[PDB]
Order: sequence, then structure tokens, then C-alpha cells
Amino acid sequence: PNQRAQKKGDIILGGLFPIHFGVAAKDQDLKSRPESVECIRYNFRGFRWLQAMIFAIEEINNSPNLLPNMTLGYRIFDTCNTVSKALEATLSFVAQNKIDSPSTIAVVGATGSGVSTAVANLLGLFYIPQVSYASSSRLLSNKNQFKSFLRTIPNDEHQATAMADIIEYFRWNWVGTIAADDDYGRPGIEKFREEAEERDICIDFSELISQYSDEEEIQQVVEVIQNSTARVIVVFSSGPDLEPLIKEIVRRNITGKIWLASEAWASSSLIAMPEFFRVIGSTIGFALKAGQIPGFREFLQKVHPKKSANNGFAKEFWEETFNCYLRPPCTGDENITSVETPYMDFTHLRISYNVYLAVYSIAHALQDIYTCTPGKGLFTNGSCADIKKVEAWQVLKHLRHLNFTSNMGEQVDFDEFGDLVGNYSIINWHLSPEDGSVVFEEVGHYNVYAKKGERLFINENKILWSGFSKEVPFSNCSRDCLPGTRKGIIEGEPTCCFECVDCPDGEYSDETDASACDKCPEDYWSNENHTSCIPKQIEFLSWTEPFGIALTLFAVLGIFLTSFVLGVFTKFRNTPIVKATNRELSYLLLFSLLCCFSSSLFFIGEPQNWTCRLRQPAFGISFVLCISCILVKTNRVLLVFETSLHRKWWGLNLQFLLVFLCTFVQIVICVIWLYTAPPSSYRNHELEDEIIFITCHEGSLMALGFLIGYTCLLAAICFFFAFKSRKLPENFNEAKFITFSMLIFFIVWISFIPAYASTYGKFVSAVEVIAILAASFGLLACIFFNKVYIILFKPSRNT
Amino acid sequence: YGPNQRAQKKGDIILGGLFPIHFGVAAKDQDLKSRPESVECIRYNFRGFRWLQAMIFAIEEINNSPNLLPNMTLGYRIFDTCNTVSKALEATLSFVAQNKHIPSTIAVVGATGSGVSTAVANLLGLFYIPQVSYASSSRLLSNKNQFKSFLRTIPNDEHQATAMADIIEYFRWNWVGTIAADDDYGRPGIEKFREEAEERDICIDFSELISQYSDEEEIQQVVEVIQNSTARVIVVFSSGPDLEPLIKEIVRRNITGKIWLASEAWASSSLIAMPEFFRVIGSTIGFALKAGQIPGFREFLQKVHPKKSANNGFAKEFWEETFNCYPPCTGDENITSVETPYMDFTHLRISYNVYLAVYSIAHALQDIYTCTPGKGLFTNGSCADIKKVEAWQVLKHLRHLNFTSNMGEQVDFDEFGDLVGNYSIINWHLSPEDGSVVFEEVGHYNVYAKKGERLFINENKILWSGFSKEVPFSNCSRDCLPGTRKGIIEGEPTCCFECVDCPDGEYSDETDASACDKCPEDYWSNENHTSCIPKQIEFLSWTEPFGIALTLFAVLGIFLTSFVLGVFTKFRNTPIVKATNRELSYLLLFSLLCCFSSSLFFIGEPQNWTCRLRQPAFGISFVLCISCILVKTNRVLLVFETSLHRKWWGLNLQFLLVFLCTFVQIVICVIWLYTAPPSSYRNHELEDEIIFITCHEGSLMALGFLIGYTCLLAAICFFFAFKSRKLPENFNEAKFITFSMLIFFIVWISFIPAYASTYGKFVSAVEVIAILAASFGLLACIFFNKVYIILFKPSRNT
Ligand SMILES: CC(C)(Cc1ccc2ccccc2c1)NC[C@@H](O)COc1cccc(Cl)c1C#N
Ligand SMILES: CC(C)(Cc1ccc2ccccc2c1)NC[C@@H](O)COc1cccc(Cl)c1C#N
Ligand SMILES: *[C@@H]1O[C@H](CO)[C@@H](O[C@@H]2O[C@H](CO)[C@@H](O)[C@H](O)[C@H]2NC(C)=O)[C@H](O)[C@H]1NC(C)=O
Ligand SMILES: *[C@@H]1O[C@H](CO)[C@@H](O[C@@H]2O[C@H](CO)[C@@H](O)[C@H](O)[C@H]2NC(C)=O)[C@H](O)[C@H]1NC(C)=O
Ligand SMILES: *[C@@H]1O[C@H](CO)[C@@H](O[C@@H]2O[C@H](CO)[C@@H](O)[C@H](O)[C@H]2NC(C)=O)[C@H](O)[C@H]1NC(C)=O
Ligand SMILES: *[C@@H]1O[C@H](CO)[C@@H](O[C@@H]2O[C@H](CO)[C@@H](O)[C@H](O)[C@H]2NC(C)=O)[C@H](O)[C@H]1NC(C)=O
Ligand SMILES: N[C@@H](Cc1c[nH]c2ccccc12)C(=O)O
Ligand SMILES: N[C@@H](Cc1c[nH]c2ccccc12)C(=O)O
Ligand SMILES: *[C@@H]1O[C@H](CO)[C@@H](O)[C@H](O)[C@H]1NC(C)=O
Ligand SMILES: *[C@@H]1O[C@H](CO)[C@@H](O)[C@H](O)[C@H]1NC(C)=O
Ligand SMILES: *[C@@H]1O[C@H](CO)[C@@H](O)[C@H](O)[C@H]1NC(C)=O
Ligand SMILES: *[C@@H]1O[C@H](CO)[C@@H](O)[C@H](O)[C@H]1NC(C)=O
Ligand SMILES: *[C@@H]1O[C@H](CO)[C@@H](O)[C@H](O)[C@H]1NC(C)=O
Ligand SMILES: *[C@@H]1O[C@H](CO)[C@@H](O)[C@H](O)[C@H]1NC(C)=O
Ligand SMILES: [Ca+2]
Ligand SMILES: [Ca+2]
Ligand SMILES: [Ca+2]
Ligand SMILES: [Ca+2]
Ligand SMILES: [Ca+2]
Ligand SMILES: [Ca+2]
Ligand SMILES: [Cl-]
Ligand SMILES: [Cl-]
Repeated sequence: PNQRAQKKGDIILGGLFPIHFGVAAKDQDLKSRPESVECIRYNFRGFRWLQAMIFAIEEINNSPNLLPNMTLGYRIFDTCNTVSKALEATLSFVAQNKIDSPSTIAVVGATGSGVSTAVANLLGLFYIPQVSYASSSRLLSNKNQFKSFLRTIPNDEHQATAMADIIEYFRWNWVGTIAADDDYGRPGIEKFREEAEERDICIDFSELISQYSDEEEIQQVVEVIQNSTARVIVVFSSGPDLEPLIKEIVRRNITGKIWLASEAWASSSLIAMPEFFRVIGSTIGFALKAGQIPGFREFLQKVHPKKSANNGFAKEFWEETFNCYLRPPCTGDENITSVETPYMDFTHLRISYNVYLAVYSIAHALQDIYTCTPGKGLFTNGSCADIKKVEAWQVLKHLRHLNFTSNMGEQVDFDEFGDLVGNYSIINWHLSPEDGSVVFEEVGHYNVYAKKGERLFINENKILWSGFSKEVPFSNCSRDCLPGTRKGIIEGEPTCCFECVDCPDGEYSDETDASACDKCPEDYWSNENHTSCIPKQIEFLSWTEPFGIALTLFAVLGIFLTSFVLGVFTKFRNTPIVKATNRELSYLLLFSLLCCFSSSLFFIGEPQNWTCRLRQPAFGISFVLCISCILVKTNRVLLVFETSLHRKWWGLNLQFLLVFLCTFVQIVICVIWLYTAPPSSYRNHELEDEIIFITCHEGSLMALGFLIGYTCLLAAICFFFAFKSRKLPENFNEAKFITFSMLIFFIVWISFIPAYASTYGKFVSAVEVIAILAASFGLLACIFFNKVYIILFKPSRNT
Repeated sequence: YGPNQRAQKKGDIILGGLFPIHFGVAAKDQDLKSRPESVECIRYNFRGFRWLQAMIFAIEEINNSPNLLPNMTLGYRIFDTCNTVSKALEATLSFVAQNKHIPSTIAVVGATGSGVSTAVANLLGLFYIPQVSYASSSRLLSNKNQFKSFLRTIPNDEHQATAMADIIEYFRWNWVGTIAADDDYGRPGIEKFREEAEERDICIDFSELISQYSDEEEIQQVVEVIQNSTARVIVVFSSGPDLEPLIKEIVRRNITGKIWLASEAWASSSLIAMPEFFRVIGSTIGFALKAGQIPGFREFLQKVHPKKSANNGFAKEFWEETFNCYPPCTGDENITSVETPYMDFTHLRISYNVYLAVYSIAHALQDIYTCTPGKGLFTNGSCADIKKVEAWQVLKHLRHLNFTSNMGEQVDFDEFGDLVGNYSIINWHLSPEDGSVVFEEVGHYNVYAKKGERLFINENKILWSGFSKEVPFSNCSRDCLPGTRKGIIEGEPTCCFECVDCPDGEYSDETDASACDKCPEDYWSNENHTSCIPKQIEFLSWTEPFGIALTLFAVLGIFLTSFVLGVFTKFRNTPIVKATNRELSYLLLFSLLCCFSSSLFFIGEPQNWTCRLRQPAFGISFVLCISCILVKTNRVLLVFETSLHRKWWGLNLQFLLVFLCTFVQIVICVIWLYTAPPSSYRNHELEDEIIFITCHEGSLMALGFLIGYTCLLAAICFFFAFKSRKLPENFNEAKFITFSMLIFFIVWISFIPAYASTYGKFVSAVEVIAILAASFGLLACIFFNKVYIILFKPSRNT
């Protein structure tokens, strides 16, 4: 090639820099002989990088210690960011070696993963160390194929993990990817997709672009972008590979998304245009750790076409800066500090420092060769190498074992994969208030040495979402489902995109975004929101509640009246005037009425086994013995008509036999109940589904049937015998009184039937207990009030 | 100068050539302690030598034919690549040497790889030299902005990934795993396949990359990932050498359940198709290109001999590897006595691609030779001469090449330099005679057909796991029968799920349902939540045994009433017993007719009129009957009531009496018609399964006061009857009427519990039975004695 930066010396290096951005887009129709294509657009950043390399080389040549007597020369070429020019230059590099089947010993060539691979395939064939400064693809680590490649820029797996970490930190799960179609974008987005699907993050679309894409492919890509709902768009590409898509996006006014820039185009001047920043607001990109090169800007300001004989690119540089010709003609007096261009309009050195570091590392390897001591070398017999006759593979061997200190005082040392690691800065795009150009204000940091999970660190106070608002935009497929509801599948959409369905009654969902409703335990139940389990609010006939205290009051006043009549009897015990009747029978009847009044107590509280298991036979025996005694408190016609009949001769104790017979019969059934089917004191849910009710299911139905039959037949026979003799003046015609009492007993039975048979849980027990209480109360009152009245009022009883 | 081993032959025009005679280079890790020298290759690839022989045969056959380029001879400088990049780049630097005594090559044939093709093309296209590859199938070599001078005769691999997705869809699998060689052949193909599968809703469990340089730990991780997965389909997208280590490790660890979907590179490779590996990998279904027919090829393959080959140079090492000589031997053995891939083949696939490439370049040269000075493709319609031909001319003519190959086929490279062909689909079968692996075609993938109608598989030929004959199950979660519905698992993809039972009131009829459905109120989820069968209704029917029994009782009562009526007719005007009010007797009898009729209002389905009249029907019927009975006795109050005599002075006042009482009653009735008539409506809340149809009386006070009125009438009549219960005037009807109202009150009391303690229909049933029994008792007790004394004992004087 003609245009190049050439300088002689004892040792020659090679450089490859993208001075231009691309080649002249034209189709070689092949109707005539094809010739060398000329590049089109200028790139001042590449010229700054070239100046950095030249500065490093000359500064090394000025230092007296590093390489004391030797001198470093160079043959730097231009690649125009394509492969053809790079391979032309590379063939111009290995010419002396090519004649095997000006020998350069090292090449610093970079800025394209594709270009870097294309060069390293050829340089590694002659074992020429190539130290790239910007090639960051993960494919260049396959040291089984790129034998002689080392890069002073970190790899690009950490960057994919960092983008995944950023997406996870802002709590997003619905994104979309876009990648240039070269060796830089594809592996990057593959690694990112892997790490994303690991972290449970869904990806909507995935398109590829390139600077040679025709309007139809870009149209399709813009349609895919527009016809989607994800707001986060991760981009892995370089400036020139993204310019057309961005042109289309800004011409179509797509102004909603959030761009996650990769390292290549995060700081590119092709994309950071004030026109573009309208529709591409809120970008968050990565950047390398800045560096310091003392006196570099002063060297930059010295460039001049006439005073540059080694450098040959200063001519076109001046022609491009001042826009002149060597239409208007140039003069060698212009002021480079006047015009504005990415040449001097920088604040931090990020890639230029990489070039400086690469040149200094190669120089340090050379110096290490210079200061070898025999017997301690790295070659066959621990031998050293002749620096005056140094070869490329020796420099490579020494570079693999290089370990020195940088200018900032950091330990530069290449990993066994030939690459040094480094932290990341995280940049947000801002609009400058005074000028109006884009400005990269650093808002985050990414440490690579720290353990997993604790690497990313962002400072959200500075981030400007769309420049207007101040809150993280929402970019999930579907809004979360608050507690009370649960997730639900959509048939085709990915897992990160669902709908919400309500928990059916009886189940609850406390946490948000739950996969399935939970059924409260039987003790508990759904709330009104189906959010919280509330207790089943169990219920039964309580004690302190008005009904319970009132029934207990009635019972105890019954006991009080009974004890009252007992006291009256005891005070006048020795008076058979009214006690001409069997005083023992009065004893028994009064105590039996006490027991009957007490029996009610067994139907109050919560039903355990004890409670009902004894509450049925309690009333049973009590009322049957009461009715038997009041039956015997009558005429003995059948007894007079009838061992047993021998005992029916004299002695009142025979009457007792009667009761001590019939109750015996009764207790038989009861003891049957004891060991045949005791009433199950158990709970019930089926009746209410909301509140448990505790009852007792009598296991022996026919047994209680027989019991009730026995007591009612006793009642029938006693009532009939009473009525048949209801009009006999036997001491105030007591027969009419006993008819009255047993009649009201029958009324109690009848009017009790409908009550319990047509009421809810607690009130059934309440009505049963009030029925038994009223029955026994009425019977006792009717039997004893006449006698107590006549005794307390008129003690004239003779016949 | 290139390497030492090559195949060189002079001529007017020279063609390039790159073939993988070996399989790789020795693992010599240069510590760089000494000057690194040319690395040497290790294994031998007889298939590569067959390809090279195919190219040489094509060239010499061209040189023998007098039609294509007459008076012209073709030459070649074929080199070896050993399947690496450095060797190919050495050969290519030798190629382009004369460009910028040394021959000037004008066309290069093939690179056999994708990385090798890319490396060679980046350098060749710099000088615009046409490179016609025969086996490079990456999709990246179609970008005609990078590789300006690259055309291939093997189809691009996009359709191959599409066909992988189509195969996976055809057997209905949705849980697979992928493996790809980490080079330019596996990565783009596996990316395209991932995209296509994601389109067709196919979940990918794992995805790993391998290479022939993978150290033991990486293969360890890969095999661990393979074991810990539940998938069975493993889509491998790689070549033989890059897969050999993984297959070694797998057959060492004895993983047998999986099934493999082979890409074209290794679906027919002798490196993997070995019985040892076949005993483990089981069933593989791979692709292959369409065969070709090179006439008279075997007769040229059988002529190879070391001393007879001066132009060829690889024949020496070939003889060595096939005979183990130079244990030196003579050099007269027969090559047919050895079993190597150099002759153990049935169809030519890639060798035909090489033959086609050579013939295509020769045809472009011919087209250049047969110019017409006015129609040349070059400038001003002119064209160049055959004697000073340059590479770019051949490239230009190859872009516009369109000719016919001996298979009667049309060959033309499209705008992307590729060709197009329709794939065969093979399955790995074990030879029942020898034990070697044999590939048997089972299907065909036609790419010209419309999308979705391209794949044809003859499933009767496939052999699953060597013995079985039914498609294996390789889904993630078992497809569960209807009645259940899908349920998300946290973290797992959309192909792994649970399924839970549909709660009642909801149903799911089809497999793979997302949610159940609420049934229409007339229906309900059946026993298995599968179908909304009609929700059963329930009420007192007619043809039900109870209905027919009750209407039988009713018609028997009506018949007894008609009997007593006829008895009255035949003996009307004889007041011997009829001295009483015959008219009021007919009134009571009609009242009993209405009472017996009152049954018909509580039988079937409740309409509005039905119950809205069923209440007042019984109401008025009874109150009228009982009031006429109350007046069918002594008239003390009537006798006591000055203006009343002037009003009636006769029995008419009795009518007045009843036409007062009933009237009062009927008042409430009409009120009920226009305050809250009982609505005939349904009821579900008690069973959620059976519908109950009843009537709700909006005014409880109406029915309350009505029943209170009728029972107080009954009670006052009962008291009045019991008052004078002992007056034997005409058989002492007082006792009969006391028994009447007594049985009435028994009916009332004993009816209360039954209706107040039973399920729906039986409430109305027992109400019917109670009313019928009350009217029965009334009729019987009142009139049985009269009809008996009339029919039996003719003694009527007092
Ligand atoms: C058992 C029952 C539900 C009434 C019943 C049930 C089924 C029956 C089947 C055939 C025949 C008679 C039956 C009577 N409730 C009774 C129990 O509370 C026990 O309480 C009493 C039982 C009898 C008499 C009285 Cl004063 C009470 C009270 N207080
Ligand atoms: C209304 C009722 C449920 C009984 C009832 C209800 C609530 C009441 C509230 C206060 C006071 C009395 C009430 C009586 N069932 C009655 C209806 O079937 C009407 O059927 C009759 C009503 C009265 C007498 C007879 Cl012989 C029948 C019959 N057959
Ligand atoms: C979008 O989806 C993500 C994925 O969960 C949601 O992130 C959750 O946010 C809450 C809020 O603190 C965290 O408690 C959870 O830990 C996050 N999920 C997980 C699995 O960790 C995010 O909330 C969703 N965005 C919106 C607006 O709802
Ligand atoms: C990458 O991470 C941090 C910078 O954020 C560096 O580690 C810190 O360095 C300072 C001074 O060197 C120490 O005082 C801190 O203790 C370190 N903090 C942590 C968490 O490590 C680290 O040096 C950076 N990497 C490089 C190559 O500079
Ligand atoms: C593509 O596959 C199909 C069938 O395998 C081939 O197309 C057939 O060609 C012959 C003659 O045109 C017809 O008899 C068949 O009907 C065709 N198939 C159909 C569906 O029409 C074709 O040969 C294959 N492609 C190539 C290049 O050979
Ligand atoms: C594995 O999953 C697939 C779908 O993911 C099942 O195929 C579906 O089920 C029947 C069978 O054809 C069809 O109604 C559906 O259309 C199929 N889906 C598709 C996309 O075709 C397949 O049945 C499952 N495998 C087994 C053994 O059940
Ligand atoms: N890593 C980039 C190289 C790069 C880094 N920063 C850049 C800035 C501009 C252009 C290219 C770059 C690549 O693979 O291509
Ligand atoms: N397409 C394959 C080349 C190939 C086809 N068939 C083959 C058989 C053996 C080896 C390689 C091949 C590749 O990209 O690498
Ligand atoms: C582009 O979109 C924004 C927001 O809707 C709107 O303000 C503007 O008018 C649109 N058109 C142009 C040319 O920007
Ligand atoms: C012109 O050149 C010199 C700097 O060397 C000085 O006069 C001045 O800074 C320059 N002009 C501007 C605008 O900086
Ligand atoms: C590298 O150089 C530094 C400088 O002292 C030293 O600490 C270190 O031991 C050297 N070796 C390695 C492997 O870092
Ligand atoms: C390999 O696995 C299969 C599974 O059945 C088993 O039959 C066979 O014995 C195993 N062979 C070895 C060497 O482990
Ligand atoms: C090889 O030897 C002769 C010569 O080719 C041939 O006739 C014969 O068929 C072959 N025999 C074997 C075993 O290959
Ligand atoms: C060229 O293509 C056309 C149709 O595409 C076909 O008719 C013709 O046979 C082909 N060959 C030549 C020499 O035209
Ligand atoms: Ca470059
Ligand atoms: Ca840029
Ligand atoms: Ca889909
Ligand atoms: Ca090759
Ligand atoms: Ca093979
Ligand atoms: Ca997961
Ligand atoms: Cl910079
Ligand atoms: Cl073959």
C-alpha cells in the first residue's frame, strides 16, 4: 500500500488501525478488470490511536534504560475496518518470512474481531506475536488455533454476565436482543442469552443486522421492534454496523424503548448524535477503565503535514479537518485547536491507553530478552537468546511469561489465554446543557474480582429515564398478580407472560405471584378476599351467653324451691296429719325431682363423650323413676289383686320393689348403650361449610326408641289409671292434680317435638333443655303447691 | 513452494485443490523452548483420498474428451490440509505466490471444512480467484460482501436445521437437547435450529459446545449435563473428529437411553459408525445428500499404484496405511483384499460434488472459449481470450454459469453462489451379516415443496433402540387425561407442568386444557368433571307410585261422596231422618266435594296459579265446611238474636251466619292476591345438585291469620259440642261431631312434625295426605251412621 506510517530502526513493529470507517459501497460488476477499492469516511478516533502508538514508540526510543542502545521502528498501515485491506497489510508484513515457503517481530492489530481473526490466522502461521488492543470476541481465546494472539482488553463473557446482572437489577424479565452479524455480536449475544435464560429472563425477539443490510431487512427488523411490547433492547454491535438501523429507527420515530448499549457503540460518535438522541433516549452502556498517559495531548497538538515525514496520514488528516486541498487550497498555518473533532474532543483515554500498554508490553518483553543471564533462560538448556539476532517466536515465548508494572503502578501480566482482565464502568447518556451534544456521565461500576452476585453496583440517583420521568419503566410481559389471585397459563406465550385467575372460595393465596392457590386447614377458611385464613368460628351452646345463664338460673331456682319444700318437710317431719301418706315415698319422690331438675345440667356445654354419653341415660333414669314413684303414689288395685305375691302380704317395702323393678328394666337398656353403641360426640362441617357444630350422634337409634316408648307407656298407663279415678275425695282429690301434671307433661312432649325438629344447632339443645326443665318444674309445682299452701296457711287437717 | 507431499501436473491451465488426506495434527504443545518447525499429521482419511481421486479423475477425463476445450490441457496442484487452518493457509500462500516460472492458478477447488473454507476464502477473494467448495455448508459463506469469490456445490445448511425441526415435530417431541462443534459449522446451524424450534414450541433442555481439543474436565461437564437430563432426543450438529472424544466418553460411561439426531457431517462418518459405539448410542436418524452417478469411477480407483503414479504423490502413504509396508513388502498386492472406506461405499455424495465442481469450472472455461466477439459478458460487449485468461474472468463466467450435468440435470449457482438439493434421511441399522453399521434410507426431505409439506418418513423402516417398534416418549411432563388442568411449576419452561383436578362445578373435556369451565345452571360437572350433564330436578310427580296412590285415594273419596249423594237423591223427600235441614246437608256434602278436590292443587309442578290458589282452596273449603257444621247444631245465639227475626224469621239466618264467616275469611284471600301472592320459584342452595321447586308466600301474616281463623273456629265448635255432648236427639250426633273435630286436631298436630322435618317433595306429600285424611275422617264420622241406619234398619219414627 502507498499511504502508511513508516520509520526505520533496529527493530520493526506493525500496526493496523481503522483510519477510515469503510470501503466505497459499489458492486464490482466484473465487466472490466477490478482494481483496489478506496475507503470513504474518515475516523479521527483511529488516528488518535495511531498517534498513541507512535507516541509510545518514540517515548521508548527516548528512554535510556528501556532498550538502551537499540531503536524501535514501525510500519503502520490502515485497514479501513475491512478484511481485504488488513490482509494486504499482513501479506506486506510476512514478506521476508513468506520467502521461506525488514522482518517485523510483532504486530499490534485490532478493532475488529473478524479482522483480528483474519490476521491472526496468518500471523500465527509464522509465530509472530500479535497484541490486539480492542478485539474482544470470546473466540480469540481458543489458543489451540490462534497460537500467537494476546489482547490488552478484557474478554466479553464478563460483559454479557454484566448486562444480565443489569437487567436483573432493575427487575425486568421481558427484553429483546439485537446483534451485528460478525465475530463480535453473535458470541456475545449467545453468552448473554445463556446467562439470561439461567436467571429466568424471557427474550421476545432476536434479530441480526449488518452495515450491508438492504432496506428490506432493516424494514423487517424495525417492524419486529415496533410490533413488540418489550422496552429493553440489548444491542451487541459496533457503530458502522448499527448506523443504518438507527437511521431507520429515527426516521420512523420509534420513541419508547430503553437501549442497553454494548461496549463498542456505547461511546461511538456515529450514534451519539443530538438528532438521534431524540428517539434513542435512556441508553445504558459499558466502558473500559480509563488510563493516564502524561504528555500525550501535548504530543497530539504537534501534528502537522509538512513536519511529518515518517507519518503519512497527516495529509488526509489535515484535508479532512479543515476541509481544504493540498476545494480551497490549504496553508501550513491553521490552528488545530480551533475546529472540533473526536481527535482532541476527549476526556478519558480508554482505547488509546490500551495501545500504549500494548506497545510498552512488547518493549518490556524485548527488554527482558536484553537482560537475560545464561543458564537461567527459558530455552533448551536454560539458555538465553541473542537480542541482536532476535526472532519472533522468542519474543512470543517471552510475552507468554511477561509480568511487569504499568505506569499507574498496576501489575500487567497476561493470563494463560493471553488476555488481562479489567473492571467495567457503566455509562448513561446525558444531554449537555450548554452545547447540546451527548455526554457520557458515569453512573455505575462493575467489579470482576468480587464473587458472583456482589459485582454490579449502580447509582440510580443520576440515571435519567427518558430524561423526563424519574422511575424505572415497567417492561414485563404481564403485570404481577397481587395476593388473592394466582398465575394462569397462556397456551403459546413464554413462561414469563401469564394471566391471573381468582382463588375459588375455601382457598387462600397470601404471597404475590403464586403458582397455585392454597386450601386453608379445616380449622380455618378463606377470607372475603381469599387472602387470609380465618378460624372456622366454631359454635355451640355457650355458658356466659344470656341463654345459658338464664337456663342455669331457672335450674338453680328450681333446686332452691325443692330444698325449700324439703326444709318444710324436715321441720314438720313427725306430723303424719298430712304425712299420713308414705313418708318414705315422699322422700323418694322429692329426691327424684331433685335428680330430674339436675338432669338438665347435662345439655349445656361442649359435647364430649362424658356429656352426652351420660346425658341421655341421665334424663332417662331420672324421669322414668320419677314417673314410677308418682305412679306408685296412687291406689294399688293390681297389687291387691296379685314369693313375689307372697311378699305382697304386709310391709310397705313391697311398693319399693315396683320401682326397684321397673327402673332396673330401664337401666338394662342403658347398660346396653354402655357397651353397644355409645353416642359419638363428634363435629359437623357438612351442615354449614363455614362453622363447625359439635353434637352427639346416638349410635343406638332403636334403643332410644325403646326407651322413649317405655317412658311414654308408663305415662299412658298412669294417666289412664288416674283419670278412671279422678273424682274421689282422697285428701283434696289428688287424682285430678296428678292428671293435671301428667297432662302438662304430655303437652311438653308434643310441643317439644316440632321445636327441635325444626331449628338450627344450638337452639335444638336449648329447646330440649328448656322442655325438660319446664316439664319437671310443672309436675313438681302441681304436685306440691297445694300441700305447701294449705300447710303454711290453714293448719286444720283432720280428714 | 508449499509442502513436500502434493499432486502436481502441468498443463495450459492450473486448478487448485485442498483435501483432508489426514484427520488432524499431533498434539505437540510447543513450549517454544526451541525453534518451532512444521507440525506433522497423524491419522489417515481414506475418504479424503477418494475425494482427491475423484477430482483427478474428473480432470483427466476432461483432458481426454475432444469437445470441452479442444487442443487444451488442464493441470493441477492439489495439496493436503489435514483438517487444520495452518496447512491450508500454507497451501494457499503457495497458490497465490505467482500473483504478487511459478504457475499461476486460476481456480481453487474446495476446502472440505467451514473454518478452513473461511480462512482460505478471506485470502483468495483478495485477488478475485474463484473458489468452488464441495463440502463447506456453513450459512456464513453466503455473505457475498465478505467472500466475493466463493461458490459451493453443496446446499446451505439452513434447510437442514429446518428439517431437524420438522423431524422433531413429526414424531411429536417437545423436550430435546443440543450439542454443536465449537467452530463455524456448528454454531450458526445450531442457532438457526434453536430459532426454528422456538418457533414451533419445542423446549430445549441443555445446550453445550464441544471440540476435538476439549480437555477431560470439559467432556466431564458435558457428560454430567447429559446424564442429569430427562430428554431423549439429542440434536448433534458437528463433524466426526470434533465428536469422537464425547462418543468415547459416553460409551465408556454407558449412557444408552438417548436417541441422536445426526447432522450431515457425522451421519455417515466411519469414525463414529463403529459397532462398539453403536452398542451404546442406540438409534440415530441423520441426513445425507443426494447420490450421484460418476460412470466408470471404480475402474479408475482400482488403478492406483505407487510406482505407476508420478503426478500423484499421496499414493505412497496410501499404500503404506493400507498395507503396512516400507515390515517392507513387494508392491504387487491387490487393494480389493482390504476393507477400507476407499472402496467400501455404495453411493457417492461428496465425491460427486467434487466432480461437479471440476466440471463446472471446465464449463466456464469452455463458455469463455466459445465467445462471439459481440456478445461477451465483459465491457463493450467484448470478451477475453482463452490464451491470456485471468481469474476474474473465470469468476464472472461462473456467476453466469448455467449448464447441464450428465445426470440430465441443470446446474446454476444462484445470487449467493450456493446450489440446491433435496436431502435423503437415513437411520443407523446393524448389518445382520457382518456386524458393521449400515445406513438405510428411511425418508426424504424435498425443499422445493411448500412449507410444511416437505418431509416424508417411512416409519415402518425405523428401528428404535434396535429392538422396539414404537416411538419413544421424550416429552418433559406426561400428558394427562381430561378432567385435570395444567399447572405452572416455578422455574421450569412451558413444557414442564403439573396438572390438578378440576374442582366441582367445573369440567375439562379435552387433553391439555388450560382451565376448566363453569357449567350452565341447568347442568353440573359430572362424576369426573368431564361434561355438564343436566342438573336433576325434583318434585312430586304423577306417574310416580306415590302420585298414583294418592290420586287413587282422592278418586275413592270422590266416589264415596258421589255414593252418599246418590243415596240422598233416591231418598230425598222422606224426612224420616231428613227432618233436619236437607239444604244444609247438601251444603256440607258439596263442601266435602271441594275438600276432596283440594288435593289436585298440591300434586304436580308448581305454577303461579297452582299454589296461589292451593292456599285459599283448602282455606275456603275447610272453613266453609266447618262453619256449616258449627251451624248444623243447636242455635242458641241465633235464638237470642229482635232485628234478626225480622231479618230472617227462618232458617235463612244460618246462611247469613255462614255467608258472614266465610266472607270474612275470603277477605284475607283477596288481600293475598294483591299484597304478596306466593311466588312459584325454584331452589338450589340446599343441594347444589338437585333443583327444588316450591312456593314462597310473601306475607307470612296472611297464612298465619288464615290458619288461626280456621283453628279457632274448630276450637269453638269443639267446646260447644263438648258442652252438650250428652243429648241423644237423633242418635246423639254430638259425640260424632266431637270425634270429628278431635280427628281434625289429631291431623293438625301430628302433621306439624312431618312437614317440619323432611326434605322438599315429602313436605307437600305429607300435607296432601294430612288434608285428605282430615276430610276422610270428617265425611266418615259424620255420615256413616246415617247411611247405615238408612240402608240397614228401616225404623224411623223418632
Ligand atoms: C330423639 C328426639 C329427636 C325425639 C325422637 C326422635 C326419634 C324418634 C323415633 C321414634 C319414636 C320417637 C322418636 C323421638 N329427641 C329426644 C331426645 O332429645 C330426648 O329428649 C326427650 C325425650 C323424651 C321426652 C322428653 Cl320430655 C325429652 C326432652 N327434653
Ligand atoms: C304453614 C305450615 C308450614 C304450618 C305453619 C307454619 C307457620 C306457622 C306460624 C304460626 C302459626 C302457625 C303456623 C303453621 N304448613 C301449613 C300449610 O301447609 C297449610 O296446610 C294446612 C294448614 C292448616 C291446617 C291444615 Cl290440616 C293444613 C294441611 N294439610
Ligand atoms: C417483573 O418480573 C420480575 C420477576 O420477579 C419481578 O421481580 C420481583 O420484584 C419483587 C419486588 O421486590 C421481588 O420481591 C422479587 O424477588 C422479584 N422476583 C423474583 C423472582 O425475584 C418484578 O416485580 C416484575 N416487575 C413489576 C413492575 O411487577
Ligand atoms: C476492580 O474493583 C475495585 C474498584 O472498584 C478495585 O478493588 C479496590 O481497590 C482499592 C484500591 O486499589 C482497594 O482499596 C479496595 O479495597 C478494593 N475494593 C474491592 C471490593 O476489591 C479493583 O482493584 C479493581 N480492579 C483493578 C484491576 O483495578
Ligand atoms: C426434490 O425432491 C423431489 C422428490 O423427492 C424431486 O422432485 C421430483 O422430480 C420429479 C420430476 O420433476 C417428479 O416425478 C416428482 O413428482 C417431483 N416431486 C414433486 C413433489 O413434484 C426432486 O428431484 C428433488 N430435488 C432435486 C434437485 O432433485
Ligand atoms: C408431547 O407434546 C406434544 C405437544 O407439545 C404432543 O403433541 C400434541 O398432542 C396431539 C397429538 O398430535 C395434538 O392434538 C397436538 O396438536 C399436538 N401438538 C402439536 C404442536 O402438534 C405430544 O402428544 C406429546 N407426546 C406424547 C407421547 O404425548
Ligand atoms: N470489541 C470490539 C472492538 C471495539 C471496542 N471498542 C470499539 C470502539 C469502536 C469500534 C470498535 C471497538 C469488536 O469486537 O469489534
Ligand atoms: N459441511 C461440513 C463439511 C462436510 C460434509 N460432509 C463431511 C464429511 C466428513 C467431514 C466433513 C464433511 C462442514 O461444514 O464441516
Ligand atoms: C414522534 O413521537 C413523539 C412522541 O409521540 C411526538 O412528540 C412527535 O410529534 C412525533 N413526530 C416527530 C416528527 O417527532
Ligand atoms: C492558536 O494556536 C495557539 C496555540 O498553540 C494559540 O494562539 C491559540 O490557543 C490557538 N487558537 C485557539 C482558538 O485556541
Ligand atoms: C510478578 O511481578 C510482581 C512484582 O513483584 C511479583 O509480586 C510477582 O511475584 C511476580 N510473579 C507473578 C506470578 O505475579
Ligand atoms: C450398560 O447399560 C445397560 C443398561 O441395561 C446394561 O444392560 C449393560 O449391562 C451395561 N453395560 C456395562 C459395561 O456397564
Ligand atoms: C485381488 O487380486 C486379483 C488381482 O486384482 C483379483 O483378481 C482378485 O479378485 C482380488 N482378490 C482379493 C481377495 O481381493
Ligand atoms: C439456462 O437456464 C434456462 C432456464 O433458466 C434454461 O432454459 C437453459 O437450458 C439453461 N441453459 C442454457 C445454456 O441456457
Ligand atoms: Ca481493523
Ligand atoms: Ca466509532
Ligand atoms: Ca409461539
Ligand atoms: Ca481442508
Ligand atoms: Ca468421516
Ligand atoms: Ca430455570
Ligand atoms: Cl477513547
Ligand atoms: Cl462419499
